[PDB]
Amino acid sequence: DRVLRGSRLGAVSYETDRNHDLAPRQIARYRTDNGEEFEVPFADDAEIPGTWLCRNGMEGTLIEGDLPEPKKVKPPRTHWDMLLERRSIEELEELLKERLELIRSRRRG
Amino acid sequence: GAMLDVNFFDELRIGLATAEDIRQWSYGEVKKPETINYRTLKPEKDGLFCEKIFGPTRDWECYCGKYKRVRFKGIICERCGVEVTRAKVRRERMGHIELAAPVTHIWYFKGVPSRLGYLLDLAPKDLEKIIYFAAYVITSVDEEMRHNELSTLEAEMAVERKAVEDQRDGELEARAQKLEADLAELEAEGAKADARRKVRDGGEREMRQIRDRAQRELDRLEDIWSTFTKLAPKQLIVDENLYRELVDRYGEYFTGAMGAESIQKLIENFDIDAEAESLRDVIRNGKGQKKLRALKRLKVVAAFQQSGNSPMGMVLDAVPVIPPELRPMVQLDGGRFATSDLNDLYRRVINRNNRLKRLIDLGAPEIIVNNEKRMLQESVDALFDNGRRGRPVTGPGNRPLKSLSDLLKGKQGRFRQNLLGKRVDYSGRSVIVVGPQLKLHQCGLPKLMALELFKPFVMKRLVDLNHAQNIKSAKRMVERQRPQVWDVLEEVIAEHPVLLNRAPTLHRLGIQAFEPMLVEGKAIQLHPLVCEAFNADFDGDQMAVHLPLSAEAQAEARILMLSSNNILSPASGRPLAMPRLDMVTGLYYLTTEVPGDTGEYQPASGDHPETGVYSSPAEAIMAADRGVLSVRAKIKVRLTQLRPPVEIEAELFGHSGWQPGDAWMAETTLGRVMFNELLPLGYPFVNKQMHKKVQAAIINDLAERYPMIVVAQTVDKLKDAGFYWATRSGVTVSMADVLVPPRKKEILDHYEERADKVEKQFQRGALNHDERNEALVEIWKEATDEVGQALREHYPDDNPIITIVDSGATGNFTQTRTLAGMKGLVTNPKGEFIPRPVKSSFREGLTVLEYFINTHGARKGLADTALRTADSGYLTRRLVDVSQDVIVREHDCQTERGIVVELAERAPDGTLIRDPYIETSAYARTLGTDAVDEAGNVIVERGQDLGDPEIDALLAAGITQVKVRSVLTCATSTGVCATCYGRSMATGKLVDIGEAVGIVAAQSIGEPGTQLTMRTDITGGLPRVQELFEARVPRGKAPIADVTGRVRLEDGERFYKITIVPDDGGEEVVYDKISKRQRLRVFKRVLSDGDHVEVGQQLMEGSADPHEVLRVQGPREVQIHLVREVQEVYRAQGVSIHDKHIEVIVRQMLRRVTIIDSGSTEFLPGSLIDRAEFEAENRRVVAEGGEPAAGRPVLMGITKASLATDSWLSAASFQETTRVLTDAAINCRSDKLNGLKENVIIGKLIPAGTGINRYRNIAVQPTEEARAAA
Ligand SMILES: [Mg+2]
Ligand SMILES: [Zn+2]
Ligand SMILES: [Zn+2]
Repeated sequence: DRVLRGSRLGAVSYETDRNHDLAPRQIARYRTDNGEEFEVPFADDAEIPGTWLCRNGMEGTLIEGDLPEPKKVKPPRTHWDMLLERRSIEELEELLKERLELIRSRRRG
Repeated sequence: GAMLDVNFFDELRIGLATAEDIRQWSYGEVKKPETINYRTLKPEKDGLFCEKIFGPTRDWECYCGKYKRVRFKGIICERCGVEVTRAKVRRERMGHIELAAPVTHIWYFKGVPSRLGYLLDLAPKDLEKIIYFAAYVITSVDEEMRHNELSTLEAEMAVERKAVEDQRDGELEARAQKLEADLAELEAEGAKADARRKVRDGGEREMRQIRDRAQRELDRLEDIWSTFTKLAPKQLIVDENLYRELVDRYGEYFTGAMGAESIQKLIENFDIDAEAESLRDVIRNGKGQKKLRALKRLKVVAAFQQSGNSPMGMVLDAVPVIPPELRPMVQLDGGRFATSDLNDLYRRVINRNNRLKRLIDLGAPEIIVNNEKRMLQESVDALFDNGRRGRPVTGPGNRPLKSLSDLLKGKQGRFRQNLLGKRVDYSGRSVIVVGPQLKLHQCGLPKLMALELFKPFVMKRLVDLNHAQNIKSAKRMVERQRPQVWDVLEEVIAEHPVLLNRAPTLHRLGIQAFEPMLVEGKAIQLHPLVCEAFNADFDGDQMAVHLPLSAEAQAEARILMLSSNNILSPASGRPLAMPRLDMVTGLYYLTTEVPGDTGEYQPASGDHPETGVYSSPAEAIMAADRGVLSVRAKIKVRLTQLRPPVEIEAELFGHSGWQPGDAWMAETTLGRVMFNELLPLGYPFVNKQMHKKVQAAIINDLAERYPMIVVAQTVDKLKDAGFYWATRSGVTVSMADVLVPPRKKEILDHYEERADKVEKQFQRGALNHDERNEALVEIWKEATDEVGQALREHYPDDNPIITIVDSGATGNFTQTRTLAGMKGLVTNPKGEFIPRPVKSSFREGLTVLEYFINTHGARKGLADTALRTADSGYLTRRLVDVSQDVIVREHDCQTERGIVVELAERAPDGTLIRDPYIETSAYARTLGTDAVDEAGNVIVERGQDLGDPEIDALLAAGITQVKVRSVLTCATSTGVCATCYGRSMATGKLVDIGEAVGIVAAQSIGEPGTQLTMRTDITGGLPRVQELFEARVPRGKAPIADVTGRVRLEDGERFYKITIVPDDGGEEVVYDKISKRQRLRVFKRVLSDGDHVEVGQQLMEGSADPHEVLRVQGPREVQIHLVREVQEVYRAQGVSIHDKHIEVIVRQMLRRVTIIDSGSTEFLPGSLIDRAEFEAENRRVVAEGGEPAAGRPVLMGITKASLATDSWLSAASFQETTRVLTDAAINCRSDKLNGLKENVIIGKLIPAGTGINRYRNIAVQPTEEARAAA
């Protein structure tokens, strides 16, 4: 009545699992913020980046102090800055001093 | 060590998850709700199909495509992120979700009883408000700082209330001054004062509401101070505005939170030991509802106490992710994509979690944040068990989404739906035909099936003969079916046993192994004897063939399940390879004797000799091949190669007649000599007429005294001679061979006058309708039996129909009575009789109305047969699930207890009439003690098998009561010892030390369903057996006695009321509501007034519940009742089950003992425990002082007893798989893998039969005297 066909997106090879003449491997070590080593077996002919994602949840950096670069991180959209893009310093400071005078006359009496 | 998964298991232990264990399992953190790309059809990054987490999608293929070689292995690629390995790791690589805020489980909250609520002592509905964010709950509150701030802030509170009262009296004075102004500005004008009193009343009402609102806020001040003085942990605070009041005034000196993290804080600051000691003190000292509640909590409290496991498992911080191969993202040819519905739930949880993380880094009001937390918690609950609380999440077509738990729950989970059965390879099936030239161990096989079956074997062989140099050439040669494959196929197929099976497979003989042999044709030939065991007709029934592969499996199918080694049914020990209908007719015609036949011996002398004698059966055969002799005359042969019967041989040779040699005379027929040569050489001469009972006795005695191969060759020669004389016998059915009785009209007129008189008397109104129908029923039953008597009188003996009936081939006499005579009475759709009735026979042909009446009963029988089939299958399932653990373990239990056996009770005149129930009660059971006749010597010692000669010796010695050793009294731990169970009837010798007697017992009990007719308001059929093993209170509750002595038979109005005179001097036993739907008990005659009763004599006539008879006569006489009660039902249909098969079931019912005194031993009253644990309970804790533990015997039904098992993996297969797991998870209940149900699931060897360690570590080596010959 209803017989179909189908396959998952992937092909299957047929090799032999030899365990001696493998590719030469360098073992690299990374580290997260919370002291979590994650041993990464690379190739021996392989560039080692300073940072690498781990199962710990974050991009764990290298265990070396060779590449400590923290530079390119900033919040591009702060409410203060997008306030500054539409409101001027004297207008904002006038509003601030008016509300300060109001709360001085309210709390003081 | 469940990492590399070695093939050596000892225990399977289920525990409880932790966040650390989950993040240790996981291979990453999924954080995007993306599965595939819409165009390139490749998996995404950090999604549900993230290759970096769940491995690659092709074999040693990294994602960019650089490393594609097997020389690379286990090497992570910095460009694409993945590690090079096989694509099989997508089956078992785990991921986890990271959660921003904690969320609790759904199993530990919603499944009643709420385990978290029992642990923390809250109401479950009042815990729902905490975990679904609708009520505030205080975590902890200080006491010393609160203690000094009691005084200081009560001074502050009084000062604030004083300022509040100053405001109140100022407002009251201002409103009173306005009221006096209203007085002055109304009184100054002289007018109608009614409107002038209205402003005064308005001012008074304004003063009233001012002071009332002031009193209300004063009450608010009193309430916040009172609740601050009442500040304790585990306090619900509704009205979060009032909670905000508590925050702004008395927000210090306490800590509160709200939700799953509040529950987490609560459990973290919760030491269980103090509450454990408090609950211990409460249950030791107090009593009542509070003690019952403390016990019900103390179960899980003491479980956490004995556990090293944390109680932190209810909350959760990291949901694990199932690997993507179990939730396949398949696509079809044609761009259609299919998922398995968990991806939607996972995507939903991912969306909610990401949105909450975005809101919590943004900074948002608590309404938004807590609404997001609530929908996240609901999403997690919908993932774990969709449909428990609230409403199930559905999708397209509104079907609810199948959650994780519905892959285990119900009949579509991985506990039933893949554990009923699975389809196999190397199989096949076809229709079956009769193969009456085959030997017993052979079976046919069509070549177009066997070529497909044995395809790899024939590929190997015809490569080894170089007909095809490579495997692909061999495959194409087999597909094109070149003629060399048959000559290869015979050599590859010889001595290679295959299996056969016919669905449905009722009992153990349903699967038998046969040596194949090639048959040109298309249908499986079959030996005609084994159709009795397979229950196979030839109306088109289909059998299925399997094929064993390994050397072990071929050894099992050659030695165990071979068809020639299964002759005796294990249920009763009667043979099942006995010749059936056709050959039985043949042997009956062969061995009957006819007086007056041709060439008979007569001693007529004085003129000529006898002319009947013959020198040898060879001469007799020559004469019968001429025209002179018939087969069934009476002659006097001189046999030489047949051993004479015991009396004649004792007369002539005394004892030394070695019948190979000598010669003797015998006045038999020819046919009995010809049949008697088929039997073996040592067997004594028979000289009877071979009715079917006689053939059963012969084959039973033969199988007792001789090996199975001799029995097999004997029964095959019996089949051959039976068919050859069946076709000579001239059994035909013709309408001249169906004679009507010549007295039927006279009989029917004589009964018709009585029927007409009864109808006339109802016509005059002399009686009622049911009396009319009852009288007519009795008249026509008498008429039917009269015409049956007349028919049997009229029919001659040599008629074909009465020959077929009388031989025991098939049928009974009632079918001949309907075929000629009268049909009798036909029932109704409800089941009552029709008082018409039928007065015609099928030879004379019915008429239209009678055929219409007959149709009711025909259709009713047709439907109810299938109904009874389904119910018998259900009963077999329950019995198998109860007794699937009783297997033979030791060889000698070494006890002295045992049951007794009635065994041919003494006559009042004084003689040993043999009791009719011996083969099902006394045969094949070892003797517990010896038997000694009249204090003389012993006759049969302990340990004898108790067969027929021992039975005859005990009967001749004149004894009745022996004390057999049996199961029920077996003293081993688990399973029974071999020497108790007695002779296994399938072998005829003692059982081995691995036999699965429980499954043999269950199949032998449940197989003779579909032949249990009930009757024509007390159950008497198959459901009577069903309520017996369930042990429920029966409908026809006839009570039993409680003390002996005389009794007061006594009846009131329309229902009886009988009291019992006690002889113990106690209170007089009174039975009250004896309804008139029953009759009085008949014993020894009717129950008399003043008659002497026993302590357990049944009062009324009917059935007694076994719980009552357990309470009175104790644990022994229940089994003696329960065996005899069930066995009576099978005797009503002429079906024999040996009582040791029922003895295993009744042993399993009485395993448990209830608890009434927990005392000082650890227990709960009203709970059930095993006796063997309870034995060691009061052998360990009673050392250094005995401790109170009172136990009573309880009898439980089979469904109740199977459910209270111990191996949790087996217990999950029945019902409440969510519930069965979720409490074994708390107790850390490690399984043992000792039954037979669990080892099937996890695919290891079963621990019964060839699975035990006695029979699996056998070392095989040549002997050294034959080593040197090599
Ligand atoms: Mg059939
Ligand atoms: Zn790559
Ligand atoms: Zn025993």
